[PDB]
Amino acid sequence: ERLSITPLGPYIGAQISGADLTRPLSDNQFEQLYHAVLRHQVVFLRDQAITPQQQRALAQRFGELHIHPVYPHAEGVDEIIVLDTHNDNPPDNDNWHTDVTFIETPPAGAILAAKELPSTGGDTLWTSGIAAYEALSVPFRQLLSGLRAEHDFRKSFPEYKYEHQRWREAVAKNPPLLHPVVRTHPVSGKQALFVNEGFTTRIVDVSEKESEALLSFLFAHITKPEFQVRWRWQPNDIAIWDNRVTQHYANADYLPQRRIMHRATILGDKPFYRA
Amino acid sequence: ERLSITPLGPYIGAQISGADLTRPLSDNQFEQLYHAVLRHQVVFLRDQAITPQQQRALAQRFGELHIHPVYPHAEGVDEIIVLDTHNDNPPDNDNWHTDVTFIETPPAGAILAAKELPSTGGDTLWTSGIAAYEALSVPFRQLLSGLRAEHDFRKSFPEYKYEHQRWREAVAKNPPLLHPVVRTHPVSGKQALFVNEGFTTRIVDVSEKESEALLSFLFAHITKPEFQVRWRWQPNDIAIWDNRVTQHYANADYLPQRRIMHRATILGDKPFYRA
Amino acid sequence: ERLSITPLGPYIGAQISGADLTRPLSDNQFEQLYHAVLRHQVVFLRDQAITPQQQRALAQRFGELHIHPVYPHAEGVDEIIVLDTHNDNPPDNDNWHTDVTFIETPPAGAILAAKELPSTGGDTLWTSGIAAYEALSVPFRQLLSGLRAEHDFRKSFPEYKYEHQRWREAVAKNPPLLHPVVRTHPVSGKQALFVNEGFTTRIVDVSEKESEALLSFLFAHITKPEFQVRWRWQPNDIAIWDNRVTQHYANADYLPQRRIMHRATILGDKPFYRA
Amino acid sequence: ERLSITPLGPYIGAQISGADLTRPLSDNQFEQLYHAVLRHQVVFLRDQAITPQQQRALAQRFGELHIHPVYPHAEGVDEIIVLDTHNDNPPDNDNWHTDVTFIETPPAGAILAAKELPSTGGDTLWTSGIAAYEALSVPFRQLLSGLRAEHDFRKSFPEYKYEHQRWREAVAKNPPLLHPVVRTHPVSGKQALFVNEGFTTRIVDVSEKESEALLSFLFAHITKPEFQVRWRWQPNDIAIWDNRVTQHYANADYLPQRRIMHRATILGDKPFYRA
Ligand SMILES: O=C(O)CCC(=O)C(=O)O
Ligand SMILES: O=C(O)CCC(=O)C(=O)O
Ligand SMILES: O=C(O)CCC(=O)C(=O)O
Ligand SMILES: O=C(O)CCC(=O)C(=O)O
Ligand SMILES: [Fe+3]
Ligand SMILES: [Fe+3]
Ligand SMILES: [Fe+3]
Ligand SMILES: [Fe+3]
Repeated sequence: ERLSITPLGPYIGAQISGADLTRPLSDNQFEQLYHAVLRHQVVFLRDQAITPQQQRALAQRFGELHIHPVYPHAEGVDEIIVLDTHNDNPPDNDNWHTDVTFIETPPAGAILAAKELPSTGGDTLWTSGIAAYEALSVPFRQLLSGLRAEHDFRKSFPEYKYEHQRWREAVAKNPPLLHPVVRTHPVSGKQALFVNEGFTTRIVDVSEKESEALLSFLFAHITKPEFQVRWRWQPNDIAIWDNRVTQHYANADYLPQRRIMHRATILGDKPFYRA
Repeated sequence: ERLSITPLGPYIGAQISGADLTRPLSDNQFEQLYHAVLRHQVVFLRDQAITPQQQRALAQRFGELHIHPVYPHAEGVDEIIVLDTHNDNPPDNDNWHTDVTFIETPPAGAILAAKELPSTGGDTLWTSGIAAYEALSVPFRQLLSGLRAEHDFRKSFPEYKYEHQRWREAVAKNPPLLHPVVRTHPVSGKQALFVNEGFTTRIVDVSEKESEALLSFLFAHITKPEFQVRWRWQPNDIAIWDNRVTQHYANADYLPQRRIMHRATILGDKPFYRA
Repeated sequence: ERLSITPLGPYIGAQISGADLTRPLSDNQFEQLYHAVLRHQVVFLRDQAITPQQQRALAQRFGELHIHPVYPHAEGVDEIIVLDTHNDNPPDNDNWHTDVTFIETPPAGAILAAKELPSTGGDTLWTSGIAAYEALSVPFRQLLSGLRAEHDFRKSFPEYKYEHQRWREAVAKNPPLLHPVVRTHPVSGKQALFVNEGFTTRIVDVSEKESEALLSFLFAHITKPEFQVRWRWQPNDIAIWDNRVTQHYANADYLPQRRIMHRATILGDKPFYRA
Repeated sequence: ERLSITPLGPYIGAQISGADLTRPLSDNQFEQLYHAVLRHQVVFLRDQAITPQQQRALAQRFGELHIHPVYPHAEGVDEIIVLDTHNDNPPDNDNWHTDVTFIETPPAGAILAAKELPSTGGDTLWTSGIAAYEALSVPFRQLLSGLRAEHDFRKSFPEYKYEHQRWREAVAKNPPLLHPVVRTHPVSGKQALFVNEGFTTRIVDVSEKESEALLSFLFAHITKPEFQVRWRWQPNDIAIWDNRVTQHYANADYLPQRRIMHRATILGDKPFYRA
């Protein structure tokens, strides 16, 4: 059956209702949804009181999962990450990032389930790498197309906040590596900016002051409201996004209330650039 | 009768339904609403198919109106400003500003009516001057409390875009003047940042490079998502805000579709700072 | 006879003694000097108690002169500009600029004569556009090579500081125009950065935030000490420079003492870029 | 006998001749010199073909010496540091720093001896913390007076450039610590800026974006030419400076030529602020 899809902007975002998440999706609906997650870069679904297991299953429909090397997992589902924030574990996601770009093959998508929410706050926003690229002048597209930038797990997971033995672990297992500044989408083939303030440390193909100037420019550029969507969470909301051409930011303005979110993280392939 | 008020965040924003705008508000509802516009800094109401006259009336319940010296007005209601954007008149409000801070006595509030909308886009966001102030470190509050900054109608209404005779008019009638960087709310008495990128040119109480550094800092600070609310417009939506402790930004991402918004602008008193 | 030429750095600057400025230079010495002004971008000569007339003559050996539309001239020599600074006329040259880049055909050189000096201070420095270009990464050279930037006499000669009738004059006679960001030297053929904070307002071939980011980068880059020379003035010192591949800055740290400098300004041809 | 002292600017720098460094200084000359190093913040002496031992002796006249935990020392004089730069050891001092501010009690002075020089280049400049402070607007002086900033040996001696065992050594022995942003001179009692890009990581008494904005401002401010002096080195030149109210920068523009400089480093007391 036809899914109802309501775009939330000209670029990024859409809201859908057609699924009973509780129930496996009919091949047919899965490819309406799959295609919606690509056309819009994020999609929101409401009233989906799923379990971790059921969430992991739906993620798998997209591809193999990735296990976070730091974050805690659900009960007996190590593929679904638990984000339980509160005073004893303050939220660290109020910063524009793309998930896990510190691995060779950063995730193609993730599925967020709103399990337990505070009165208000906790909004999460997404910014389009496609729309930001399209917003660059040609000479800037030509400048950035082909540069490579270093991503460092350590920039968003510093030593001092950690255990220190299990942190070192994840470090030696995740050294800084390079991804293209401008990423060509493996499916749509659309060009998109692919740096993120959370993990991108420097554009290695220019001088240091040069990199510094380009990144300050870029870490502000992706911040333009036109490039975004903002979601006001509600319990059992589901969020699904294309992590290869977006960044997102999760507001830290609800403490000391508690907030619980489950995430399924889907492995992607190796980001590249083509002309 | 009790108005239903739903907060959209811990700081700024709320949505209300209780009014039949078509109809004058009962003293009682007007002061629930009035108080809502103060507690939250912006409030949104839906399904309010009012006319310009009816909008002007509701504005008057708040205070005397101000007439814009540039923008066109409605039919036979010069107090309600018309914003009809499209290819022949591209939108100029995609920039964080506070309305009319280029006058001695910048408006205390405005009422926006969504008359004609495009498929999507056109979102308008608001940022809290109160929340941004509270987010500054003490030494920064002490640094900014007491400084004065110059506001220049010309910064957001440059000559080249204009008529040139009626532009000069509005210029000689609106010279650059000073307002406090930190404004004390005339009613709540709450402290709030009061510079805006649209009209603030320089903090006159420091050196030039100093002002420049503080403003770059401030024009980015107020941009923090936690300080904001974002509204996805729908026809006959009404927006009402406290223009003395907020800024707002209206997305330019709908051309060549047309978009029509009516505004009532309410005169405020003279901004001040107190400790 | 052979001129003694002492380089003051690997890039920019040199000091020479061989001339009796009082006396016209022998074709032969003029082309040692001419070539020195090109190899080094600035050259300094000491103990040259020349007159305005004698200075104008030497300038002419380089080419036609240009008359400044604002600055006062010498006695009966309108080609030599007088810079008499003091409390009643505070110095405005403490800012990195290239002289008269607000005309189509900005000067190829200038000759500065130190007529009357204060106890200390008043140092003037020069920065190499060649060395700064060579310091850019390749992708940056490729980005900047071919862009054009607007120069505006008004940016360094604002209305408020002025007469207002003779200022308007010079404005209508000198509208903003474009020069290449990277200039190819008409003689050496060397590539050099060619923006200057004094007159460059925006790089017109990119977006506004983009231009803004590149110029902030560039207005700081040319500031790197390696790219420069600093001259501690002495009475009857002569300074001669290649204004097409340098910028300079004159310290404002001698008031209320008086300081008098004479300048001859030599017209250049039209700046271009080639590969 | 009276030393000849020639100021090189209104603020910072002076050149002196009166000493036969080879020979111990007469109490009387030492206090002319001592006082010159304080009035001017740096002093330069030429034609002083001293040995390391003789240099260490002169340093001692100022106070106890400090031994660098990284840099190599002279023959049998561990108090005098050797800076032998060339292709196999490229220069790392082309960056504005104050020496050893990563210890509780950063040096009050240092004495630099130019042992072996390249054809040109290698200029070293000094910037006045006093003049930079005096250049801040009052509200900025009030903002910065009393803040504290963290200094980190690691910022200018990163792991990757190192041995790694002797580097760790110097790290565990030199953890990040705090100094006042505005330092009161222990003798003159003059107020001076006391952050340096080489070691200052963050102003701990404000927010992170705030610190970041103040430091970007400060790391550029101290760069104003008026605040400085630039020395063109000559063999057997001696440089002596007050490391508690200055920063300096040593040009990296002479490779592959070799350059040898000896330094004596004098321990200071604990920096403080007073009003
Ligand atoms: O907590 C949220 O709303 C999103 C957190 C986040 O960035 C993530 O799960 O990747
Ligand atoms: O058009 C909008 O959505 C708001 C425009 C604006 O800034 C205003 O009416 O003040
Ligand atoms: O006064 C000086 O030392 C130089 C002033 C200047 O910029 C000029 O004459 O072009
Ligand atoms: O090598 C120089 O000229 C100075 C190097 C430096 O910063 C130092 O010795 O402290
Ligand atoms: Fe995330
Ligand atoms: Fe507005
Ligand atoms: Fe000049
Ligand atoms: Fe040093």
